[PDB]
Amino acid sequence: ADLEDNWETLNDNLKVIEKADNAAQVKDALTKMRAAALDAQKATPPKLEDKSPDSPEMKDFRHGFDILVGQIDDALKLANEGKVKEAQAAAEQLKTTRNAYIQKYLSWRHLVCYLCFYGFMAQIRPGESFITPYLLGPDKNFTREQVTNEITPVLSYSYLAVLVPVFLLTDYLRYTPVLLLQGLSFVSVWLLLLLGHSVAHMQLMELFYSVTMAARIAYSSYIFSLVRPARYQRVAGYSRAAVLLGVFTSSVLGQLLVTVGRVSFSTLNYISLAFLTFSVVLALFLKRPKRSLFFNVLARMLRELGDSLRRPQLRLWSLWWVFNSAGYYLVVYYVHILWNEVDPTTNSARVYNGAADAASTLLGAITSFAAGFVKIRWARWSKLLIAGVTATQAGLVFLLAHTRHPSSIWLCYAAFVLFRGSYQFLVPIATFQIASSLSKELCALVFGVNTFFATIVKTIITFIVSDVRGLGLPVRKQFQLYSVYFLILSIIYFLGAM
Amino acid sequence: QVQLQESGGGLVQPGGSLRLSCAASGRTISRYAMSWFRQAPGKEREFVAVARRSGDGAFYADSVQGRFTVSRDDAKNTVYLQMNSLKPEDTAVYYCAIDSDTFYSGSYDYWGQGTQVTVS
Amino acid sequence: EVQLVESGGGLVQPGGSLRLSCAASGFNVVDFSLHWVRQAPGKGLEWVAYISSSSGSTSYADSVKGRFTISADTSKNTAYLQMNSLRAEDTAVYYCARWGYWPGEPWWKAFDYWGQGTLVTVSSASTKGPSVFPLAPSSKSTSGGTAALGCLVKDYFPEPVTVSWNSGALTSGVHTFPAVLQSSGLYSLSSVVTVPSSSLGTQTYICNVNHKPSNTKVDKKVEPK
Amino acid sequence: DIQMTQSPSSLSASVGDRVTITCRASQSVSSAVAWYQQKPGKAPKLLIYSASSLYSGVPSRFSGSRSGTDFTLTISSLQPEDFATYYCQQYLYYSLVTFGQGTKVEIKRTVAAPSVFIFPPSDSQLKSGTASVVCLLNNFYPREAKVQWKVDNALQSGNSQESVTEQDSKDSTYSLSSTLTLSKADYEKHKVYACEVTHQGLSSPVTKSFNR
Ligand SMILES: CN1c2c(O)nc(N)nc2NC[C@@H]1CNc1ccc(C(=O)N[C@@H](CCC(=O)O)C(=O)O)cc1
Repeated sequence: ADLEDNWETLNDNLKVIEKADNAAQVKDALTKMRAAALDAQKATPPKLEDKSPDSPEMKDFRHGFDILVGQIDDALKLANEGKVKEAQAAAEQLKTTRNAYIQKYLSWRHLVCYLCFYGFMAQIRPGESFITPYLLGPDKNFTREQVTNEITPVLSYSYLAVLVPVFLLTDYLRYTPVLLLQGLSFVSVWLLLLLGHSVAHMQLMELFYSVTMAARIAYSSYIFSLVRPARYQRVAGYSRAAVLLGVFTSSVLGQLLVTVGRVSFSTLNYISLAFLTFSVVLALFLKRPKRSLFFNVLARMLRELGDSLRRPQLRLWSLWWVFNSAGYYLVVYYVHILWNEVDPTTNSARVYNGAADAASTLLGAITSFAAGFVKIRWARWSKLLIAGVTATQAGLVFLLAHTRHPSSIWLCYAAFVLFRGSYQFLVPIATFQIASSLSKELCALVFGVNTFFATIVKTIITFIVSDVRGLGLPVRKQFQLYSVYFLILSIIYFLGAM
Repeated sequence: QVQLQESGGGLVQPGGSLRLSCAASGRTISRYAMSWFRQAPGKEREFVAVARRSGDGAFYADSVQGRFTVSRDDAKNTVYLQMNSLKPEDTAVYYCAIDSDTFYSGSYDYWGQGTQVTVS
Repeated sequence: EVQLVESGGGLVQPGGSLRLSCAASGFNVVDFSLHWVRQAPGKGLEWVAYISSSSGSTSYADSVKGRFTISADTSKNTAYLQMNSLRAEDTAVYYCARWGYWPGEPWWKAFDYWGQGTLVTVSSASTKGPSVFPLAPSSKSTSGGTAALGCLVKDYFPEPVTVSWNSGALTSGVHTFPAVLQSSGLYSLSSVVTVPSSSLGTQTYICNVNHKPSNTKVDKKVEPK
Repeated sequence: DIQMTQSPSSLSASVGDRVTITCRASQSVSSAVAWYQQKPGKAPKLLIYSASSLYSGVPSRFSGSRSGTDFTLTISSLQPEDFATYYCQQYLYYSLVTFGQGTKVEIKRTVAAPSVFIFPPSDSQLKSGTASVVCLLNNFYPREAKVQWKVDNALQSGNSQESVTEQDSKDSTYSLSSTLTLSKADYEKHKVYACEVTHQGLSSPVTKSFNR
């Protein structure tokens, strides 16, 4: 409420004055305008903070606010004399001063629209779900074993390898060069996907892709650091909606290019790289904040962390988040290989993986809109809902496991959409029940450490199940083992629910 | 239906110190004003001190000015009486009263019981 | 040096008319604005009206709207506040203070150069002399300490009356109370001295009052009954 | 229009004491409020302007602060010249000038018992038609007392008329003189004529009476 909220209530009072008639009672409106104008004259602007005071570039700011308050005087002088038609004159004078004097030293006036446009456009990667048909076609000719047991476990290890140090370098660099490195990493991933002939090329591609997969939390913290806490709720809601709309638009564009447009995979990846270049340009046109999470006190945070470790609900939902997130990430990693294994058809028109991705994103958004409306306390439906939904997920993984019929790929897609709708109903519930306990720095720390535990568990299960130096199990037996693993998890939470 | 429960007092050393207390139950203190009385044998019902509000000060008598100290704890409904430099000319039974006016005019309805204070 | 001065404030009738004057010696009335500040007797300060000689911005308070008028002349270097149809609430003290224009430091400086302040009053009662009554000391009971002794002047108009004891001799213990407004429209006032008990009936105390508008000088003697 | 409240309306402090005079605003008025000092009878003087600055001419023992819509005056050392009434003057526009309420600071002094002195009506008041009985309170502190006229042991509201005085310069004490203005019904009404006044220095209400 230093300077920007005064301008916000000034714009709100302008909206009160403009579109409303009966200017005999806009005297209160004009005097609130005058109070917000006089309160925002010496309120230490951030652009003026880098400049020294008593400077000739500072006298323009004070002179502009002086002539603005003088125009408020000239408006209220005629507003008190019974003339009700001078409110439009006050609005035109405020428009001229907005064009001339105030906004030159203020910030950008379309930051919400620009952040929503970046969240809509940087998530458009129209060759996302078509990486696995591109790796198993006549263009590159990689087998199922080379993409199953040699490429994607290196993704599983690399997401552990770049989780902690990239985030530790991210929290210090104020989140804009991290997004620049993310855009360069998307450029590197799609160039190694294009210019790649061996297994090591796609291995390095997944190594660069792990950073882009890990920069989500970085982008959310960038939203938190750019936007004031009195503004963060609505802006974060529109930014999350813009990211979800961008992902859905990306999958719909992939279906319209592959199925409807009949675009070949090379031209598809070329247009994907074009949209990545637009994303790199939009990352170049960003605005860097000044504050960060843990680099712009600590004993109080450690005390409030130690005063919540004895909570059984926090540890219970944290361990369930770790196990369910590890299992979900393994299923999402291997489900495209499962889809190309069940239906090994070479026709690109019959490949409907992007349609399953779009339906999964849509049903996840529907179940996430209906997850914040779950105002159920922890006294009655804590463990039973967990056991039932994980039993449903175990049944869906079992249905995906023994699917061997060629024409049952639609049933396989519907089972995956039901699996995504069962998982994405759980994320806002756990996020609400855990995030509303401590401070926001402690919230980010606890969710980051829980993500690190989930990554450890995913790395261990990847080392056990799908490693060539350990057991070396075939992929159908691997999905059967995942089904047995979810069944054991369902039995454990069913015995613990009582 | 309220009452004024007090404590403190007793045979203290001449020239020493003492902490009086006067709690009240049934109605809060922070919107009222409490006083302090003194009844020596031979005279009756002298004045000691008064506490007006939370943001105001205390007001003393002629012979106890600058010697006593009136604290006030409205969160516990117990107004203390810090007391120093006990002379043997104050050997009396200290009282405690409550005012029944927000304008502190001095409407004294409920009284205390007494506290035996003897110096040497 | 610059200053302000007020004139034109005396006694009027309810429903009559009265004009004020605020001669601004020194500074001009076009570089700074002029104002009017009311103070009721016993109450606090309050605002009435103003005028700006630059453009004309005569805006009034809620209690004086549609009843008073204001005028400022830039040649005579003064300000006028013409009033008509006055009521009993207007019995107060009127001030006239400087307050500058926007922008700059002279706006943020508040009412800094005030005036002497004029006194207006609204009453229907005519000017009459006070009826001086003595007050007996009544030393028949509760004697030994001190004994009070006073006078009681009432039913007089206007305000200023001076009560002197022994023509200014006895001054230790004189408590001349302020003139309280009687509900019948006149004024009343009490004065009292502190006479020692050893010289109650011995020394003779006189009670000298002086009413300046209505020419009377009543000197009464007080005695126990 | 807008209001400007001012809470500590009756302060008392000795020479060399720190006082705080708060002033809460109604709307979100910016850093533009003033502080005055009016002696009884004289003109107000500007003391603080723009809620933090000191006016050119007054000594440096005055200051101010700003906490949102809560403005507070502070005094470091209380001069005996500084015993007056302090006003809270907010200024935002020419025609929105509303004041405060006024805080009358007093000299801190010990509580004394009021010398309750009653006066019978004189022999000249009964020949005029207006009987006036008065009760004198003298040499007490502070001002807040409450005299109650008892006719047939009951309250008589509407017929009393109080008049407190200013502050004495010798011992900083006060005086009060209630005046029960009545008609010639002093005879045919009840023969009891007593005023019951209460005070913090008085345990029992000292009631002085006269008859016949
Ligand atoms: C294309 N496919 C793939 C593949 O087939 N083979 C390899 N080696 N690597 C990859 N990597 C990418 C992809 C499968 N991997 C992932 C990894 C993570 C996600 C993911 O974060 N989905 C989110 C999207 C929602 C959101 O964050 O907004 C979800 O909640 O469902 C989605 C897919």
